[PDB]
Amino acid sequence: GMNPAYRKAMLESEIQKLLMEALQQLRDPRLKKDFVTFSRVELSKDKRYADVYVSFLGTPEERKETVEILNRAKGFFRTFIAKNLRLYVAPEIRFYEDKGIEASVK
Repeated sequence: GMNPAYRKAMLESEIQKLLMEALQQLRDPRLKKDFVTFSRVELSKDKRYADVYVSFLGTPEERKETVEILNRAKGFFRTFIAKNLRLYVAPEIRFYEDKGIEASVK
């Protein structure tokens, strides 16, 4: 096309589908998967962290609840990526309720 690549967004798009297949196989206590997606994914400088933007299709009050269910499910997600991604350990999959907002990291 007309724009840069740098092996960033392509890799994040590879991780994007992985997390969705994992979600379809998560089963969960009560996550209405029909009312969510994982759209934006952005990995860190040294790819040691992986920021996953979760867009719930409920109210914002409900949307918050889903993030703790996701953060419980972290190990199930991250182990699946360690099947596919040839590296020793995998990034910290930090789930967020779709918050691209420049100020913080923590």
